[PDB]
Amino acid sequence: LVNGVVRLLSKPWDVVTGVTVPDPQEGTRQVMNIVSSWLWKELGKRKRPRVCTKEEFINKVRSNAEKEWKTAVEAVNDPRFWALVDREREHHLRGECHSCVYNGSRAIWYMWLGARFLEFEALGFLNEDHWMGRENSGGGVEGLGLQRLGYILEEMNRAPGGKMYARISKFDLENEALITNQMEEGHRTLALAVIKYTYQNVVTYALNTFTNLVVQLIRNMEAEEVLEMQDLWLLRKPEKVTRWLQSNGWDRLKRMAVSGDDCVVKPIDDRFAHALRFLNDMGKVEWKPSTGWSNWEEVPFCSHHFNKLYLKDGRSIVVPCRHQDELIGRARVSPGAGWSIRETACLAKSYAQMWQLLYFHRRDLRLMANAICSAVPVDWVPTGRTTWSIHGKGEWMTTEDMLMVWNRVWIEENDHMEDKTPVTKWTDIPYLGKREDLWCGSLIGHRPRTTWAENIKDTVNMVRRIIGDEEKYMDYLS
Ligand SMILES: [Zn+2]
Ligand SMILES: [Zn+2]
Repeated sequence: LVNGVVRLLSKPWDVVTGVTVPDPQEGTRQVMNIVSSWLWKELGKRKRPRVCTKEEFINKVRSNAEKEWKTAVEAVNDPRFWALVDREREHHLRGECHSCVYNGSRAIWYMWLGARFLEFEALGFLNEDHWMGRENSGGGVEGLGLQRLGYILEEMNRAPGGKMYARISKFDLENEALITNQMEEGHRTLALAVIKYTYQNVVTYALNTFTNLVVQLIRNMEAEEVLEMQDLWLLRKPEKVTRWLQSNGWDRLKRMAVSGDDCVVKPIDDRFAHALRFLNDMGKVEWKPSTGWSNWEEVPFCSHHFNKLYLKDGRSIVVPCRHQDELIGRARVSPGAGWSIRETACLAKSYAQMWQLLYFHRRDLRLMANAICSAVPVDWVPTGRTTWSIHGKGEWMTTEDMLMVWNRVWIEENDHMEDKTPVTKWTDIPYLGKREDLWCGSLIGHRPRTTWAENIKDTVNMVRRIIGDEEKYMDYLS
């Protein structure tokens, strides 16, 4: 279950152990309904819901957007697959669900994938048309990779206010379903069926993001003393909620970064820290006040923090970072018991090229990545998965030169980089400050690491020996 290629090229980390509910009350529910209705209509000002098609689903399936992918392509080509979809949709239009599989017979597999299409048909517009994208939603970050999220926190840091602060009920589900009020009747019926029966047993990412935006809007309202204690059991003067949303809702949305259950909020002051009563009544929490962060570069978001670094020419980038033990520990884990050398080497290359794109600023990872890429045949294609995060978009899964990919991601298509001058040398690309690298787990200066770095070419040649000296290798170390 260990990746032997990564393990052999990371010997200093062999001794690193880090590597080796009651209902919300009536007033709370009315607040939730008011805020949810408001936000859905704001999100729908510039977008109209639509039914996604069989043809869109087929096009998506053919690009995986294991060997199950070949089975899925065969399924969507099968007329029997779509006849079964048509029959189950007949049930959905009556508010029932019968053949859908939510959690090995080919019939069971067809109806699991058919359930996925029915969800995509009814609710795929949320992702396909980027309803929770930051442009449309203020607080969402849908579509952004780890290479961009840090810029959002940097922008939020510029707003005045306090520090930065970092379980779906049936009532949350009812509020999510309010989007169906913007649909035609057929579409609304299809969406209500998918919402109800998926819950009863990615679209849930968009709906999770919506619910979290509502929750954070409510927390700000409590923090700013618009909502009072008695409003938990009976909302007095509900129009005050509408007035606050009108006056302040968009400003507060733009003070948020929300990705599913992950969120950062920049409130207008630090009353936010103890605004926990509606949060708790909604079952979303303990009464300890939240601890805020004064430094935006330390705020955790989507398992990372984000650091502003400068190229030699003075242009800045904002990079994702996490403790190095987590990155090396994951790369050393192989999920396949088959333990094929080629599949293992190709997965190691995937991790190395990920590090070159996103974690190049870690001294240990740039060296270890170049060692891995020098030890795996240059023609072998990266395979496997290196992260479960929706914000790791997989640009490293390629045989293209990673400096060209780096340039595309950080320069060419980076909207925060107006100067599009290409970077022609890896030596122009910065590391973290040494103290910051050390803070996040770097072994620089540790004698076993120095020895590993000094003899890394010997270790690379040993891996090549094991994989096969007649393969073709490139030298990324010199
Ligand atoms: Zn069904
Ligand atoms: Zn870090």
